[PDB]
Amino acid sequence: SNEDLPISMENPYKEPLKKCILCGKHVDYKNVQLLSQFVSPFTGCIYGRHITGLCGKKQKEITKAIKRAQIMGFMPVTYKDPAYLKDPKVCNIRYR
Amino acid sequence: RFMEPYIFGSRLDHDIIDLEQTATHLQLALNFTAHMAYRKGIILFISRNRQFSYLIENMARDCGEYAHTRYFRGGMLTNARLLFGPTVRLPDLIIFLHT
Amino acid sequence: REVLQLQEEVKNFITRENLEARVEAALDSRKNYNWAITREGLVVRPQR
Amino acid sequence: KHLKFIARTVMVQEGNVESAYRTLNRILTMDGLIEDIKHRRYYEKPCRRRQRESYERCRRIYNMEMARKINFLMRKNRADPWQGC
Amino acid sequence: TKFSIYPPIPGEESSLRWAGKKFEEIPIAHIKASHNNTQIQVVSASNEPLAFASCGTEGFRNAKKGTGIAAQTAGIAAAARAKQKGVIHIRVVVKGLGPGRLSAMHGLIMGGLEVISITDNTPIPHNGCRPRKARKL
Amino acid sequence: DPPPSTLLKDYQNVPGIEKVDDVVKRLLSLEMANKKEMLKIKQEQFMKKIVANPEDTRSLEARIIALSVKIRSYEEHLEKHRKDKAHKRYLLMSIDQRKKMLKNLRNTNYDVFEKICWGLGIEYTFPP
Amino acid sequence: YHEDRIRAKFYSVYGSGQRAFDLFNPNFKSTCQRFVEKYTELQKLGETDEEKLFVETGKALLAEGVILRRVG
Amino acid sequence: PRYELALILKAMQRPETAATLKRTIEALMDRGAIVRDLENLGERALPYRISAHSQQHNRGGYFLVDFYAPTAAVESMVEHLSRDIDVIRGNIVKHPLTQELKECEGIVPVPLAEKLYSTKKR
RNA sequence: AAACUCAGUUGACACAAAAUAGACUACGAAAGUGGCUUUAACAUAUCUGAACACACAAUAGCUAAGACCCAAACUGGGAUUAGAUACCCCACUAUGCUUAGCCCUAAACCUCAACAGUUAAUCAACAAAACUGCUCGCCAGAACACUACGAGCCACAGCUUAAAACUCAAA
Ligand code: FES
Ligand SMILES: [K+]
Ligand SMILES: [Mg+2]
Ligand SMILES: [Mg+2]
Ligand SMILES: [Mg+2]
Ligand SMILES: [Mg+2]
Ligand SMILES: [Mg+2]
Ligand SMILES: [Mg+2]
Ligand SMILES: [Mg+2]
Ligand SMILES: [Mg+2]
Ligand SMILES: [Mg+2]
Ligand SMILES: [Mg+2]
Repeated sequence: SNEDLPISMENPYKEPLKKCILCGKHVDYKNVQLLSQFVSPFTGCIYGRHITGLCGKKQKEITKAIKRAQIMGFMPVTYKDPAYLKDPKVCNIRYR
Repeated sequence: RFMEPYIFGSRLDHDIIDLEQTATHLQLALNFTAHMAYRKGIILFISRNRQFSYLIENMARDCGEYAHTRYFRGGMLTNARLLFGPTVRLPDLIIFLHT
Repeated sequence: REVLQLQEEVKNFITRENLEARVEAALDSRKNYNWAITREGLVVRPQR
Repeated sequence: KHLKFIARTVMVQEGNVESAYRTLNRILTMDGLIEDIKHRRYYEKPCRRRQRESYERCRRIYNMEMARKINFLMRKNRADPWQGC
Repeated sequence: TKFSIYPPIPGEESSLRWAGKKFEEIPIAHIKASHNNTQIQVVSASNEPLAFASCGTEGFRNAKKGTGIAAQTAGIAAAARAKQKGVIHIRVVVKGLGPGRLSAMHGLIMGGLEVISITDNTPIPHNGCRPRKARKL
Repeated sequence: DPPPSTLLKDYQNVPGIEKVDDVVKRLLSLEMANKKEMLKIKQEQFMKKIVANPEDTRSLEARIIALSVKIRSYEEHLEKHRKDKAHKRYLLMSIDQRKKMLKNLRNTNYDVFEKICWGLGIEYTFPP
Repeated sequence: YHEDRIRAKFYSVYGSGQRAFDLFNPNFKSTCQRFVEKYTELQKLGETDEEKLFVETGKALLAEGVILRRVG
Repeated sequence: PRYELALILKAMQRPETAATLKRTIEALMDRGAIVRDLENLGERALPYRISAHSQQHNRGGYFLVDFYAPTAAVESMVEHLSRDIDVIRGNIVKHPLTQELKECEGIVPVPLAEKLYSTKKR
């Protein structure tokens, strides 16, 4: 027919999905620093995915790792380990 | 949905109107309008698009036909015998620049 | 490939022959599993 | 069994004790501790808790949708460019 | 540098001092603000009681105990007793959400004692004993 | 039960697996694996013992053998966990499904059905 | 179209570019359009590899006087 | 299968720590485990005051013992770890390296549920 | 008001319960299941299929033996009332827990049976858009009646099945 007819193919201009910061990286209960990056500095509460900006899979993995570390004596439960307060602030929380 | 047959395709989530079908439809519409005007019919342009309103009115006034771009009161056509008069002549053709 | 890599790894396993040496070597050395993540997805390792 | 004066502790800045107290209260509110403290005064039955949680989720979703709709339609709120037509 | 709301870490090289003392040495002021009472106890860094006061001790009775004025009076009395024992700077830890939760602090400030850190230790069972059934009226 | 020293099904055909170190053999044995590998080994043994073509896994015979292995596992589990009602239901449903499959096989292929019943020890009984 | 993949690669490597789009002109040719034309003609010459075609097109445009500022 | 034992030992001198680690690994091997590695996460203050065997501890030595052991042995090992006086805490887990890092395409943008109600005007 | 002479800081300390995560919507046949670890483990790819059996079935409850934080029918006070009950306050029990059996009921509800298929010319109304094919179960005015009788059941003031007569022109 005519070469100008549009061809059937997938989107080449499509942008890649916004991968979460922990995507492709193993989350371990022994990594107390990474787990502490997602807990409240004052109360030790586990932040929600609307704050951490993580996917469901990584949020569940982080939650399970935090619970395991807390019950196994690797991570404080009622607060954040003070040595990890200087870590980068990946959470979307503003206390002041 | 009913505009699907006239759409050539979608280009980056933007619909494109098939100008091949548009050519035939516009030919038919222009021929019908010309035949109606030739028969001394009454042509009423209608478009509630304010941006073009003035222009459309001018066009009507320049072509010896009638325009209605302002608010369409309830019953200008179904109740024209009461709104205008029992002997009023309804338009023989209505052209929508905006549907 | 998996079984050959396992063969290679078994040489480093802890047995009753080298139990004391491996225990002492572990006692001397330290392993760090902590590392932070940035808002850009870049891993920040800690300093010893 | 934890160390004291680390959790829920705010240092006062130049003696503005009122400001420090308000900051600590805001922290507790943001972390939801106040909600838990007040809701644990009396036992909320599981059916009531589920109904309340479902209502809260529905209200949050509806409020977000309404806010998004208002923000999207706010662009139209400019001055009329076709006055008289 | 700049101010940090986070308390200085025990066993750390913190330059901050209060009357020549470290944060771990500053005496503590516990304020239990129950729904109908406010009990204030000052202790040393080594949990040595120095001053104790409460709305009942101040003479307020029944509902008068559950008032901010009573909590402020108890705070003033406790602060006076602590000042008579040499206390100047205190770390305030408060539990409960009673009406005097803040008011007592004000009284504890009006007595001349300086609050250097406000701490919350409200008992929050993650899930423990089942609380009483909701009141019906 | 197959011997604990038996290699995993995924490693029996690996060349040179008989020349490896004793610790390597132990790591790849059924002893250092969980019960699923033992079930797979039992299923493979039953298939080689009974069915004509062990390659075919979608045949009725392979399905009956796998379901019989699962029933054996469920019975072993319920020997210890007597109050596990979920696995009691699973065992009963698997037994009913195996009865249906045996009925179909007996209606279709009778010599093979007899071989299945003999090898797996199933005593087919008509329903009341 | 077939040129859509080339356009996507060009926008990924270089972005929009200094040359703005004059959409009013029906015969306007953007930098991406010139890159696509060069890619097509070079492929018609006989070269088939995508990476080789891309790099040769970039070098040819740079020789022609095109400011192909790579973003990465 | 592959099990990682996280072991918090009572803070003590090097000879005592070596003896306790050797005893623990010996018990693991007696139960049939094959010890792949022994890592020392080091001595540090516990996140909370863990009390073990009528003794409160604030600091302890964190160690890891990766091994391959039969399933039926694991429970027994836990029991042994419940009776070792020098062990503040001991937890055996399925080794994290065994779990596969399944690829996550990303946070897919799933919108709100559509067509939840009829099309009649309301 | 009653009653406790106990209260507060610190320390030790459960067979109870399982913040935040969870703004997640997953697992299971349903009931249900949201602390941690480990083991075992989540039937069948050809569908349907119980007044006709097998196995389950929240809470409440029964039987026996334990556990005791808290909660709590009941009860005992305190107020209150003319007096008494309920609500409020305090103390406390069965009970909620564990073990071993029973009981087999729920607005056991997504109030929308299982499976397969369709989006083509919409549909009483409302609800969760409208249907087709196929199968099982069930319904035939209201009320009598989650009843009587018969039968079955570890059930003994119970559950399941389930009528009739009289009456009404409605429900
Ligand atoms: S964004 Fe990839 S796992 Fe969440
Ligand atoms: K919990
Ligand atoms: Mg069926
Ligand atoms: Mg049924
Ligand atoms: Mg029941
Ligand atoms: Mg019971
Ligand atoms: Mg009680
Ligand atoms: Mg329900
Ligand atoms: Mg059915
Ligand atoms: Mg009933
Ligand atoms: Mg009855
Ligand atoms: Mg009867």
